[PDB]
Parts: sequence; C-alpha cells; structure tokens
Amino acid sequence: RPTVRPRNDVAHKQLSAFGEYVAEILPKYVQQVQVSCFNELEICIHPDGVIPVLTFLRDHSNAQFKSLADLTAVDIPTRQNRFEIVYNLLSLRFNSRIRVKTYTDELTPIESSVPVYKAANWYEREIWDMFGVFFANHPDLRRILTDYGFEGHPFRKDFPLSGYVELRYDDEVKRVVAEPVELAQEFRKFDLNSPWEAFPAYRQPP
Amino acid sequence: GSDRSRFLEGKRAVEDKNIGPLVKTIMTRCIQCTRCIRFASEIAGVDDLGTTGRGNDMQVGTYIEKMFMSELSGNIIDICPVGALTSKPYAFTARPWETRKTESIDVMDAVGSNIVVSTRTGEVMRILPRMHEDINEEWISDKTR
Amino acid sequence: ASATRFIQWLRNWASGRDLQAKLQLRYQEISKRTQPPPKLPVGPSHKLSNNYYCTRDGRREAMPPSIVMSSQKKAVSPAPPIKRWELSQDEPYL
Amino acid sequence: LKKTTGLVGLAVCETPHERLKILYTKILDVLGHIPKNAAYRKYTEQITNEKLSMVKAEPDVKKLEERLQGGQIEEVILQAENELSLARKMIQWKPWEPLVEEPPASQWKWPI
Amino acid sequence: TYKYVNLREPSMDMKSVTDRAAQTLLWTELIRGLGMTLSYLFREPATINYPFEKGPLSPRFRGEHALRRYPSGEERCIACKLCEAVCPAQAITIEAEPRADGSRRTTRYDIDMTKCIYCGFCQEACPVDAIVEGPNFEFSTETHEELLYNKEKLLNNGDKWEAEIAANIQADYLYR
Amino acid sequence: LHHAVIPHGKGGRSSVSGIVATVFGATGFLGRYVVNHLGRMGSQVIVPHRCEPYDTMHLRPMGDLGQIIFMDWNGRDKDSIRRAVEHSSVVINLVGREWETQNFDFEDVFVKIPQAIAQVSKEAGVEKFIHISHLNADIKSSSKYLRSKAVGEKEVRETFPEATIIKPAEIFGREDRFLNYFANIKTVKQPVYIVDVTKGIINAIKDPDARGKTFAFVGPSRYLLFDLVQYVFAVAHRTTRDKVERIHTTDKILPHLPGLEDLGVEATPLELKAIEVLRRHRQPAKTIP
Amino acid sequence: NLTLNFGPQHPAAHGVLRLVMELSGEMVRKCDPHIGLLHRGTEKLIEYKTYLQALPYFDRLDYVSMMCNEQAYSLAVEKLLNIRPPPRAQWIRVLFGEITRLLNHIMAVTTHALDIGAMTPFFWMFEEREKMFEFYERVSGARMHAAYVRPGGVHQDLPLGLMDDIYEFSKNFSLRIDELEEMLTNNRIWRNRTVDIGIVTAEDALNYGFSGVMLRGSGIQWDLRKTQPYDVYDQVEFDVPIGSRGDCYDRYLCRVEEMRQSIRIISQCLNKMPPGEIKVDDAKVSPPKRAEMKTSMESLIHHFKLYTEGYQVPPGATYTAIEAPKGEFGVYLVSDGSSRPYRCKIKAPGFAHLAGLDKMSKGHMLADVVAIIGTQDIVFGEVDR
Amino acid sequence: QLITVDEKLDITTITGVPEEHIKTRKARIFVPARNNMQSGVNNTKKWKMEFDTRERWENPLMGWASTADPLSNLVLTFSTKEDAVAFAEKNGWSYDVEERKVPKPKSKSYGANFSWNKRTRVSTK
Amino acid sequence: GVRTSPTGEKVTHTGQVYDDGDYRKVRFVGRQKEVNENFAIDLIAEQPVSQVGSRVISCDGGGGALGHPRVYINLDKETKTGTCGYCGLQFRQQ
Amino acid sequence: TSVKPIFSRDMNEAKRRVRELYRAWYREVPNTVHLFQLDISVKQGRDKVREMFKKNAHITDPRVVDLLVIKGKMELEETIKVWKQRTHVMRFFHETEAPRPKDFLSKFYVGHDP
Ligand SMILES: CCCCCCCCCCCCCCCCCC(=O)OC[C@H](COP(=O)(O)OCCN)OC(=O)CCCCCCCCCCCCCCCCC
Ligand SMILES: NC(=O)C1=CN([C@@H]2O[C@H](COP(=O)(O)OP(=O)(O)OC[C@H]3O[C@@H](n4cnc5c(N)ncnc54)[C@H](OP(=O)(O)O)[C@@H]3O)[C@@H](O)[C@H]2O)C=CC1
Ligand code: SF4
Ligand code: SF4
Ligand code: SF4
Ligand code: SF4
Ligand SMILES: [K+]
Ligand SMILES: [Zn+2]
Repeated sequence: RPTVRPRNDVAHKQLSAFGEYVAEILPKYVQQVQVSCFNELEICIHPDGVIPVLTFLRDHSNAQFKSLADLTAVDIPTRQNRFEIVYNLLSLRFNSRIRVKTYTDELTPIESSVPVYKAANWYEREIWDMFGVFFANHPDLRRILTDYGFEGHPFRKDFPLSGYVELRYDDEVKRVVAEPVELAQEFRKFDLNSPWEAFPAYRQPP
Repeated sequence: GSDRSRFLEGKRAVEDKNIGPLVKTIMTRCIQCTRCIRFASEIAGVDDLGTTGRGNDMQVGTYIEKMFMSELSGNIIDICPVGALTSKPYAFTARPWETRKTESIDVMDAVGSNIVVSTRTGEVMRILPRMHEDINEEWISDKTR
Repeated sequence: ASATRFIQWLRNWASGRDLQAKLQLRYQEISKRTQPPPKLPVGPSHKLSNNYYCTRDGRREAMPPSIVMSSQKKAVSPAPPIKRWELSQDEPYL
Repeated sequence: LKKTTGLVGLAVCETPHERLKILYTKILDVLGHIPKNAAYRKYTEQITNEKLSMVKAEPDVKKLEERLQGGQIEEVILQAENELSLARKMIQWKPWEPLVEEPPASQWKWPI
Repeated sequence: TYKYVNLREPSMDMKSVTDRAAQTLLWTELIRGLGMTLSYLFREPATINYPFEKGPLSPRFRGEHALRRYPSGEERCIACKLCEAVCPAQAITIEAEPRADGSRRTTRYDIDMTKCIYCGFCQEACPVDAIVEGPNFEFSTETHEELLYNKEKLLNNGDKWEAEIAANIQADYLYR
Repeated sequence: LHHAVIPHGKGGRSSVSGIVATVFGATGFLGRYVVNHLGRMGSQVIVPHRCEPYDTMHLRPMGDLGQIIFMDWNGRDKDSIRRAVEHSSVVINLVGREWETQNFDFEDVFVKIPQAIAQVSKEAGVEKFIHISHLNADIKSSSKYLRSKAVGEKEVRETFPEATIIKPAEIFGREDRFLNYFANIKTVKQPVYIVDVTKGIINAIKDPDARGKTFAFVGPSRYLLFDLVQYVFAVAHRTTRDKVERIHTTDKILPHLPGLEDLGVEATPLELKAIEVLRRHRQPAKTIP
Repeated sequence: NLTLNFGPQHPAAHGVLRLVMELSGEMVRKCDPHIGLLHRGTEKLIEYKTYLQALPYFDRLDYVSMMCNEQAYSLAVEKLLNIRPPPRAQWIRVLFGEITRLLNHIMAVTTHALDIGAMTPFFWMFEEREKMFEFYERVSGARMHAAYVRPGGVHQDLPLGLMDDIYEFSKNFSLRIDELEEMLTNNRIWRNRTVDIGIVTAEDALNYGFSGVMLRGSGIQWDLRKTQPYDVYDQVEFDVPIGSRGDCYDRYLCRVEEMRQSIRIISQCLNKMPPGEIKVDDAKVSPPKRAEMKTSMESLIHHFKLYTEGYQVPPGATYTAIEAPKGEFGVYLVSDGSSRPYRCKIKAPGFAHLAGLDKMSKGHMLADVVAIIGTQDIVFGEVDR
Repeated sequence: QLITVDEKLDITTITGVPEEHIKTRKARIFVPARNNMQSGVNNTKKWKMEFDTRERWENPLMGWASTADPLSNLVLTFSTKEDAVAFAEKNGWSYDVEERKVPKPKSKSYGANFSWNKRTRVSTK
Repeated sequence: GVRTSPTGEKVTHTGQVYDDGDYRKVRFVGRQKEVNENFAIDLIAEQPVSQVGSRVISCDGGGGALGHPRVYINLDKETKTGTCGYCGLQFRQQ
Repeated sequence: TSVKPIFSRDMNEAKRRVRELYRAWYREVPNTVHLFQLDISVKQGRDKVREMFKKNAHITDPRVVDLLVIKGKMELEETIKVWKQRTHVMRFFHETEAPRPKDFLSKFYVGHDP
C-alpha cells in the first residue's frame, strides 16, 4: 500500500528476543521492556541500575553498545518522579540501537554515567542546566547552555516560555542590566486540540 | 470520513431565512439534523421551526417570515452542529483556537448560570454556556448570552 | 568565453587543465527562465472507486508498544553481526 | 602477519590464538564465582565456550575471523578483554538478584 | 563499500627518493600551487555589477509581503485567519468585523517583519491567494518601526507590486 | 484624562506611563539621564534636536519601539517649537551652554530661548512646564552665565506662572564638567549628583504640589573648593574666565526653597560616586557644617 | 600556566565560542569550551508549535546543511505517523541531501583553510555554493531556509528545467575539487598544519560519542547511509572514504573524497528520478493541491484543519538519525497524541565533537587548536540549539 | 543508603521562580468544560492547572496586547486532581480545586416520541 | 473613500483616525500617515449585477484555480441580489 | 519517608556545608569587588551575601539545603573563575529597578496586582 509505512516483523521479533535476554540477565534493575510498532527497543530500569545496566550493554559480547548516541531528560509533571532520563545507545557490531530509561525527581541524584561513556559529560551538564537533575560524581557539573547566574531550569514544563527576566543596556549604569520581562505583544496561546478522539488504539480505560 | 471527494456534480444552494437580530442563518450549510426544530419545540416550548418541502429540497425554517424571539433562542446556535445558525453579534470577530476560556458565572439573574467568557487579547469576545446539571444544564438566557 | 587564444593557452598551461571545456561561468547551456507550463500527475489515491480511506489509513494502524516484560536457551544479540564491508573496485585507494 | 588492523590505536597481534585462549579461559574462571542459576553465567559461558572452540578448531587467522564474525582478530581480542572486565564487575553488582524496587503506579504510562 | 584516502606506500628506490629530495629543496609543489592562482588571475571574474545587474531569481522567491485584490478591486482577504494560525513566528495579527456592506473583512492585518521568518507558510495556507510574499527584497529601513507593517502598508505593497506578483503566480500556480 | 494616556503595565520598558514629555536640550549631560528615566517607565518622549542625528543615537535604545520621537528645531524659530510641544503634556527645558559662541551668547540660551519655549508652550496648552535654572543665579553676579540665568528665571516665571523651576548646584557625574573639570587641570561648594537631579525632575512631573514652585537641588554636604579639589586628585591618583567665576562662587544657601527631600529624593554623597566618575582617570574631604 | 578567559585582566570579547585555555609556554594544557552563546531554547519553542510549524526550526540548526536537517525531522514524524513519502519525493530528498552535502563540505573545508591563512579556495568554491543556492531558491523560493522537505514528502515539485541545470553544474564540479586539491592536498605547509594533529583512536572516538568523519577518519567502517539506510540510499552506489591516521589531514581527505562521492550519487539521482506525486497521497497528513482545495468540500476541510490544528501524531517516542554532513544528526521526538510535539531533543553531532576538544588538543600548540576546531566542523546553531 | 525525611516536600527555594509569582498567584485546578459549540468530549479527560488572569494593555505603537505576567500562558496537564494538588503544593502555589462535572445518565427512548397519552409525543420529525 | 477629519488627518478604510486630543498623532509630525486610497468597499460597488437564467449560479472569483473556492448562490429572492461571500460579485435572476 | 541523600544525611551535616560555603563567599567578596572593579563597597557585597543566605534560613530538608549549597558553590565558582562578567555580579543589586512599594494603598493607586 503506497502511503503506509511497511512493518518489519523480522526486526520486531529479534528486538523482542534481546529484550527478554537483557531482562533475564539483569532482573535486579529492569522494570519493563517494550518494542514499539516501528521497532525500537526500550528498557525501563530502576535508577540504581544506571551504571550496571549501561556497563553491561557497552561491554557484553552479545550487546556491544559502544556509542552513546544521546542522553536527555523529559519533564512529566503529573508523575511523582517528573523527570525521565533517556539513554539512546548504538551498537556498531550488531547494527542496532537500544533506549534505556530511568526516572528521578527534583531532589534525588542520579549516578553519573561518565565512567561508562565519556560522551555523557556534556549531556549530563545539559540535563542539570535545563532540568535541574543532579548527577552524582560528575567530574564537572555546572551550567552549559544558560547565562551565568541564570535562575531556574528552562526546560521544565512549568518554566514560562519567555522566562522571568530580560536584558537591555542601561546608559545610567553603563552595563547590560536584567529586569522583569515585559512583552510589547504577549505570546498568543492557541487551543488546537480537537474534541474528537483520533486514535482508538491508544484509548485509556475510564 | 474520507480525505477526498468524488462528487462531480453541482451543489444545492438554499435561500437564507431571517429569524431575528440574534441568529444569523446561512441555510446552505444546514445538514437537516433537526436539532433546532427539536430544541424549539421541546426546550423552548415554541413550535415555529419545522421542515418544508421534501427530499433533497427539504428546508428548515419558519415557512412564513417570522422571528424566533424567545428568551432561550440563542441556544440553537450552540446545538447547531454546523455554521448554519450562528451568533449575529459575534459574526467574523474571532476564531475558536485563539480565544482564552474563562469559566465564570452569570449575574443577569439569580439563577447563577455557569458560563465561559471567551476573551482574546484582553477583550471579551462572547459568552458560552458551561454545563452544570443542577443549574442551567447547558443552556443560558439570551440576556446572559 | 571571450578570452583570446593566447590568454586561453596561458591559463590552460598554468593550471595544467583544459579549463575551456569546463568553464565555471554559465553561458547558453542553462535552462530558459521561461518554461512551458507543467501538468503534474496524481497519486495512487486519486481513484473514484475501491478507495475507502480505511484501507489506506497509516496513522490508524500504529499501535502502542509491545510489552515483552513488565515488573508488574541460546543467547541472542540485538541483530545478526554486521557483515564486513568490501573494498571498492571503482578505486580502492587514493 | 598483516601490517595494520586499520583502526587507529588498535595494534596488531602476533599470537592471536594464544592471546584468545588465555582470555576465554580467564572469563570461564571468573564466571565460576557467579551463582550457577544466574542468567549472566549461563549465557556468558555458552557464548564464551562457542568462541573458545572456534579458536581451537581453526588455525588460520583469516578463516577464524570469518567464523567469529567479530571483525579483525584484534577486535575480537578487545571484546574478550571487555567481557572479562564486565564479568568482574557483575560479581560485585550481582544483577541476578530480585528487583530492587517497583516503580510508582504510573511511572511508565504514556500518554499520561 | 569503502576506499582508503591515505594508505599509500612511498617507493624507496633511488629514483623515487631523489624525486622527493628535489621536491623538498626546489619547492616543486609550492610552485605548482602558484600556477593555479596564476590561471585564475587570467580568468574572467564572476562578479556582477550590482545594482545595475541583479542576481537571478525564480518565480517562487519569497520576499516582501503584500495583500492582493480581485480584478474588480475587491480585497481577496476574508479574515479567515488561517495565515495567522499557521505563522510559525506569530508574526501576523488580525482583527475582523462585518464591513458596512456586510462583507467579512479585516479591520487589522499586521505583520511584524522583524518576527517574520519569510517561510511562505501564510501564502500556502491562504485559501484565496490574498497574502503573498512578493519578489521585492530591497526594503531595508533606517528604523525598527518602519518594519512593523499594518494593513495600509500591506495593501499599498499589493497595489505597487501586483503587475509582477500576478505574473509570478501565473508562472508557478500549476506546481501548487 | 484621555484614554490614550491612562497608565498601564508594571512601570517598565513596555508599560504606559501616561507622560508625553517634550525635552529640549536632550542631547547633553542632563538630557540623557532625563530621557533615560522617562523611557524606563514607558513614556512618549519627543526629542527636538539641533545637532546631527548621529549625535542622538545614544538615546534610541532608551525607549521601546515608537516611544522616542526626534524632530528638528531651531531655538529662534517659533513654529518648530510649536510643532514639538502641541501634543505633549509636559515640556522640559535643559537648553544651555557653559560658554558663549559667535552665534549664541548667554542671553540667547538662558533668556530668549527659555522664554520662547515658555510662550509657545503656554499658547499650545501644555499643562506642566519644568525649567532648569541655577542655584547661584543672580543679577549681581560676576559671571555673565549666572546673570543670564536670573533674568531668564524671571521671564520664565512670568510667562508660564505654573512652571516648576529647578535650581541645582554644580552637578557631578560621569559626563559632568565638574569633577572631570578638576581632573583635567574661601569658596564653599555643595555639588549634587546627576541621578538625584534626574529623579527630582521626574518626581516633579508626577507631583501636583510641584506646580508653580521653585526648588533648589543641592547635595548632602558642603565642601571647601580647595578641599574638594584635593579629594579629586586623591581619587584620581594624580576653560574660560566665566567658567572660573562660577567655580569660585560660593553655593548659595536658600532655606526657604524646597529641595530634593521634598520630592522624595535622598541626596547622594559625593564620596559614594566620586570613584565612579574618576576611575577612568587612573581619604575624604573635610565637610563644612 | 598563562590563561585566556576573556574577562577582567584580559580586555577582549569572545564571540560565538568562549574558549578558556591554560597554556604552558606554547603548549595547551587544558581547553575548556564555554558555549550557550547561541542557545535560543529551540527545543522549548518547538513544544508550542505544531509539527509543521516546528519544521523551519530545523533549517536553523546546522544552518549549513538545511535540507538534511529537514530530512531528519521529516523521517522522525513520518515514522510516528506510520506513513511513507512517495518514491519521487524520496529521490528528490536524496538528490538535495547530496547537494546539501556539497554545500556543507565546501563550507567546512574552505573556511578551515581560511582560518589558517589559505584564503583563496574560499572564493573559488563559494561561487559554486552560490550556484547551489540557486537550486534551493528555484525549488523553494529561498536560498538557505527552504523548508522544502516536510513530513510526507516535499512541498513542491521541481520546476521544469531544473534537473538540466543541476546536470550542468555537476558536470564541471569535479574540476573545482581538483583545483581545491591542487592548492591544499600536497602543499607542505597545509600538511604541516594538519598531519598528526588531533589524533583520535578508534576506541576513544566511539566512547566519546563521535560520528561521521570523526569516526571514519580513525578507520572505523561506519556510515548510516550504508548500515541504517533511509529514503532511497539503498538504491544508489557510492564509496565511504576511510582514514588511516585519525588526524586532521585524513579527515580533510575524507571530506574531499565525500564531495566526489556526492557527485557520484547526484549523477544517479538525475538518471533514476521517477515520475509521480511529490507528497503522500493522504490529505489527513499532506495538504491537498490548491486546485482541489478550491473545488472539493473534503479538500477544503482538510486544508483548513491541516493549516490550523495540524495533523495529530499517534502517541509514541522515536530516536531517528541520519548521516548528516557533520555526522549523526537525530531527534528524540515524543508524541503525546496531539498535533504539537511533547518533547523534541535534537542530537547535534557537533555537540559531542566539541566536548572532545579538550581530549583532542592535548599535547598540541595554541595554533593547532584552530585546526582541531576546524576538523570537527562546528556550527554553534546545532551545538547550542 | 536511605535517610528519613518526614518534612513536607517544598522546592520553592530551588525553582528560580521570583517571590512575586509564588505567594501572590492563585492556581486553578479543574477539568476544562466541554466547549458547548461541539459535541466531542475528548478535551474533558485530563485535569488542567492555570493561574489567575492579570492585566493586558494596548501597546502604544501598534495596539497589540502587552503583558507583564510571565505565567499568563502557563497551563499544565495532570492525570488526576491528586497529581495536580501535589504539584501545586510542592511549588508553593495557593490553589482552588473544582470537582469534575460529568454529564449524568439520561433515559432515552425513541418510542417515547409517539406516546399514546404522554406529553413526550413529538409533533414533527 | 479617502476622507480627512476636522483635524486634517485622513480616515482609513477601516474608519481609523486619531481624535483631537490624542497625543499619538505626534508620530506623523514631519512624516506621513500611510493610507491606502483604493477602498475595496467602493470598488466592488462599481461592479454591475450579472443577469443569469437559473435559480442557482456558481462563483469562483474568476481565473479558475486562481480565484476563491467555488460556491453556489441561490437567486430565489427577488427583493435583493445574490452576493458572493468571497469576492462580493452580485447576481440576479432573469 | 525513605529517600536517597544528596550529600548530607541530616540537617546537622547540611548546616556544616552551609557555614563552609558562607565562609568561602565571605572571604571572596573583597577579591570580587577589586577584580571586577565594582562600585559597591566590600560591606555592601558582604551584606548581600548575608541577605542571600538568610533568605533560605527556614529550610529543614537536608536535600533542599544540599542543592542550595551545590548551586551556591557553582555561583561562587563562576565568580572566582571570572566566568561571570561585571554585569552578572551586579544583577544581585537590581540597580535600575524602581522600588516597588509593598503597602496596600500604594499598590491600589498604581494598578491591579496584589
Ligand atoms: C657545483 C657545486 C654547487 C654547490 C652548490 C649547490 C647548491 C644547489 C643545490 C641545493 C639547493 C638549495 C636550495 C636552497 C633553497 C632552500 C631549500 C629549503 O630549505 O627547503 C626546505 C624547506 C623545508 O622543507 P620541509 O618540507 O619542511 O622538510 C624539511 C624540514 N625538516 O622548504 C622551504 O623552504 C619552505 C617553503 C617556504 C617558501 C613558501 C613560500 C614561497 C614559495 C614560492 C617561492 C618561489 C621561489 C621564488 C624565487 C625568488 C627568486 C628571486
Ligand atoms: N550640568 C551642570 O553643571 C548644571 C547645569 N544646569 C543647567 O542644566 C541644563 C543642562 O545642563 P547640561 O545638560 O549640563 O548642558 P549640556 O551643555 O550638557 O546640554 C545642553 C543642551 O542644550 C542644547 N543647546 C545648547 N545651546 C543650544 C542652542 N543655542 N540651540 C539649541 N539647543 C542648544 C545642546 O544641544 P547640542 O548638543 O545641539 O548643543 C544640549 O542638548 C542647562 O540649562 C544648564 O544650565 C544647571 C546647573 C548646573
Ligand atoms: S441544527 Fe443546524 S444543521 Fe441541524 S437542522 Fe437546524 S439549522 Fe440545520
Ligand atoms: S466550518 Fe463546518 S459548517 Fe462551516 S463550511 Fe466548513 S464544514 Fe461547513
Ligand atoms: S512568511 Fe512565515 S513567518 Fe512570515 S508572516 Fe508568513 S507564515 Fe509568518
Ligand atoms: S490573508 Fe488569506 S489566510 Fe490570511 S486571513 Fe486573509 S483570507 Fe485568511
Ligand atoms: K452553530
Ligand atoms: Zn466570488
């Protein structure tokens, strides 16, 4: 069918089998395993398992996920652990990718993964900067993307889009000064969601 | 529904009826669902709306030139699924996606009807009913509206 | 294109290449800036029958992830080992 | 003896067979410290023994690389070193033990 | 399939070794590099004589905005606000009401040309070809305020540029 | 009020202060601070300038879009004065040189021009008028500068009776011709800070009690000209005949006049700000009680 | 240990990059990049846009590889939508993906040479870039930020006569590469600035998260166009250049050879371009043709809804990556089931590459750091996002 | 190792939010009303949190709507009111909670339109 | 329908003009008020009513796919003409 | 009520880190004033540090205190390394913001906000 993305059953079955493989080997930390309809394997783990689970996936002979493609966070305010930490790993030996997911909150520290991947250094600094997640035993945790002395973590869902302060050069003090933000035109919020359900396959029971 | 058309004929066009200064009619958009007829007869208690003609030429209206002036008349705007019946005062002023919705109460009488005040850029655009089963259900009076 | 035969020779020799055949300024070999109007084709869904959208609805075929384990025999790898690349025969070495 | 592995910083091995025999036997020795019913032990021994047999069966390096499907022989040696390193860490982590803690009720629910 | 960019063995016979010695001492590759720059001195330059010559543009070019009319002079815009909804930069602000003759028309139509990203999404979304990006790209100003277009500015752009805008739409509308 | 000038917002760059101020002489030392403060809170500022547009570019970033408007004017041309004031609600006069030129002498800038602004402003209907004079203004003065100020002060008060007249001592500040004057080289001086003067003017615009009044803006302390000058060189680690007359004129003491503290402005000591001014040039000075 | 931190006791402004370096004489002992100077909160702004509205943000990341950035985002959305673009759109996307690769490698190589003195190849090759900007402008009306590649296919079909002009340009381009190589490849001064500079081992490159030429320069045989192909890359033949020394000179040779292979692919795309439509024939995702929109009731409704609410994307999350000119460029895109993305993390290859600058610059002199930053090919639009 | 913290969760001091927009704001926790212009109920499933509206004024230059409220557009979504209340308290916002309005079950009978002796008989179809 | 007010300022086609006491007109001092002098309301009123021989007529604004969406206009009433909701052209039945 | 500590297992250990950070900030102020050529006195700089500390005197969660200390040490590092410029250091003093009155009548006259 020309307009529909074809399924790949061979990859789906293979990724499911490796999902069981990892879960059986690390039952102490794996809380859930799932494979999406477009064939991406996710391993959801207890946060204590960051270093053990990532080390196993990097070094084990049947895994060999040598590359850390990306490491990011997702803020979900409804969850009591609002932050979800996502590791996307790449295996060149087996030409495969895997996603590892954990969670934390505003106060619980996550163990730094810099020992497992040197790539995690700046990624974890970005997560601290944008989300306020503290990484323990990081060799140099500090802001990376925001202005020096910037208050707040802009990527949290409750941080306002335009922030709290804005800059301008003030001729009286001869320097760039910060002041509370005032907008000549407020950002116009749009309510775009249609009141009719689109995808029955994802309906949540009442 | 489907994402394309296979209708190769010309379309019906219907003349627009006048039923007061509150409800504007573009009856070419009517889909003949008879919600307005049923509301007028049962909720408002007025039997002045009906269907005239037959088949594809069936038309909703008053037949004669008659206003539908009832203290509940504006509610046919809400229940009309299409843009056949629309608020004459509200005409053309705003789009739904750009309005901010404020849930509030009506003070035009002592019922306390629940309402939504649609605003845009610090200006009040219109008043809609807010569903409350124990007070106004999903209706409001024309004065409230 | 206007260069004299002497200047053409001079720069051909200095560069070591026959520059004239591959000039880097465009002349008459470019397309017209006025073209005949097109008439583009239509996709496979432009049909008057046997075309119900439910047969060709990609979004409504997506499904939630398949949960293979929830906290609530031979070893395997995520996929077969990658086959070794073969050296180019167009030009193996530079 | 090849001139280069092709990979910067990965040096050629003069005796890849003896090097791999020592590494695979060392792995099987560390795995003896892990509980028998541990899935890490059962799977790692199985693949380790499979690789160890191939080193014993094939004396020609290039043919052995074909059987191992692990790239260059020096890449296979490096992977064995990583496995030995992992096995020693697994003894301290003990990942075969039961799940430390269940997640909150809706931790993995999406969409919310 | 792959190839090696720098996996070559330099010959160590006396002829080859002397070739590299003559290269080192006589600077042959450096002089060869001088030849390439010399050949360019005698090439015709690629400069064009702006503003008397202009770089080539196609009919699809996205430039300064304009509000268009029908052949009768009636405005094409019907205050549908589809342009305002799609604008990725929120550069468009529209207000509307029934006109004195009852038509659906705008009372405000502003484009903040310093918010605009000149993406052309507004002319794609418009159902009546009312808002377009014209071919003008030479409208730099001396003040910020001059770049905050309102409906009077935008209609004047349409009347000013309609001759060219219509021809450009005629050339490209069969690809839309 | 008129609907367009009702205040709105939180008193910031994008707010609406309600003030539509025409500021004559806005391209100098005091004008830049006055214009800056006006645009901080979202006032419409009209800047009649005699100079190049290039010399007014430091005022452009002081107001949100559209809030600073520039017009040409000629002090001798009354129509150009009328054009700049007929929409304003307050007119501020900061015109004046510290020296005479072949084209303008002290009578031109301190009598003829202030009176012309005051006359046009009164006819045009401007309600508030603020005129800057001098503390040491006096017709018995040795300095022609100060003699002209006294005459112009009289004519302004007679032409625009409700005008608020402000009489500051010498003003010290980053661009001043006072501390910088010494650093580039019997009398008791009581200099005042530029920001205090700016606040005083702004507060006078907002205070109905200031209409028709004369104020004297003086610093918290009086110094001996010698002692003050010694301080300047210590902090900095180190001209005309009339200019010298003014610098040698003891600062008058005018207890009857209101001052900065009346307009809610606390005067700033020179010692807190002397470094600010004089750092670029690289022990207190006895005060007179 | 002299220090260069751009502050008090050091009057000088930094620019796009603030490099805090401590030197011992001539040697660099620590290199501490301070970024965020072009951080604009793109990832937060995308959360307020519909999927179509957020597309132009990707032109403005690697703003040298615009259409490749569009392609990566479009593939991610198409994957979550469970649709596919039609074959002609996929061939157009591969054609302009390789043209975009030429645009990027010209910029990368010639500005790298300019930063160290060789200022002339920049001028010869930026005339080629100018001609390729015309191809962008002819298909989209914009020289850089085309917004041409969209989920579902491409916005518009190629105008008549465009393919012929691309053939004319490609026919001569290899001679321009040869002239560039005549200036640089064998020049002893160029070799002395790049040979054995910024050597990275194959294991360090992997563990540090490098991608693209930063991996292939050290001999690793990896290229997502071969191993994880997308669009129609599994239908064109090309060779992946591989380094041997893992230094700045091998990566320069890899980038030059990739320009030649890009021409090789472009030659096949022109010959194998198929007929057909250019966007998915599914009007719940791709807007209908304007003539349809003005005659058909269904088409007008779908146009109206597509350009106001946009299409809903089924809930899910995907990491989608492409072989961008600078390395692996990907998006982790989360759908909440609505028409606005819930989260969009952008994986920029230069982010990890720059994080390895301190590692790569050990044992080198101050002027080598210019060559190392050059060889990583850094655009701070993507690093900061 | 774990520690025992019986105090209440309160992150007001580490969020970076100015004091003004913590103590003086009033969060509203509610399920949005169904837009009465449509019958779809899909926008009434989740809980929302928004803040009190504050002044908007006209920009002197263009007449646009200006604001000084950084939270004017901030709207949060929650699966349950308990989740929303938890979020508002740890952030230090005063909040109002409005109980979800669910339409009550109706008794529908098509045959009632044709009643022999009841007023439910319709006079037109 | 360009029309100046008692203060002399031109009134726009949207009926906008600054009243006598409005300071905001200072922005036009030394410059000008951009006012488009081709009032669409007056121009469409100059178009004659088309006479047609059917109860229903269609309008697309002219130019085929270059006009507006095609609509069908009922001409049953005789008191007034049928007006197109997009382009404002008027039709009457004969 | 069982949670993973950041640094300190109870408020006693947390208060020790607060005092050590305070000492580091207190000793740094004279250097910051000189290095940045600030126009504030050392006394103003130290009173600012004190006021910033007293703002959080009411916390009783050892994890919250630990983050406040972690942030404060980061701010101190940015100041000592001269990563901050003079503009950043002076944003603690809000020098161009008109005092916003806090009594009822003053707020009532000016606007609607509480
Ligand atoms: C019968 C008995 C006779 C006895 C006497 C016999 C003597 C003749 C035989 C010997 C020839 C001597 C040559 C003298 C020239 C100097 C040669 C030289 O020094 O070259 C080496 C130098 C470095 O080369 P490199 O690649 O770095 O390798 C060595 C480094 N360890 O390379 C370099 O110099 C670097 C290049 C610098 C120049 C770059 C910019 C200019 C290049 C173009 C200039 C063209 C020359 C202009 C001529 C001017 C004429 C007025
Ligand atoms: N600063 C002080 O020490 C004291 C100042 N004052 C008074 O405060 C006011 C301003 O002080 P200051 O700002 O220091 O003076 P400045 O010289 O710094 O600025 C004077 C302003 O007057 C304008 N101006 C001068 N002559 C003319 C003219 N002939 N026609 C038009 N415009 C003219 C200048 O514009 P241009 O740039 O075009 O010349 C400039 O904007 C003056 O009236 C001064 O007497 C009172 C007491 C002390
Ligand atoms: S409610 Fe609207 S669509 Fe239904 S019959 Fe009445 S007018 Fe027609
Ligand atoms: S908005 Fe609805 S009622 Fe109006 S024309 Fe479109 S489909 Fe018909
Ligand atoms: S071109 Fe794009 S950014 Fe500019 S107004 Fe149109 S839609 Fe908005
Ligand atoms: S310009 Fe076009 S899209 Fe925008 S409001 Fe007018 S008719 Fe609608
Ligand atoms: K309706
Ligand atoms: Zn029409």
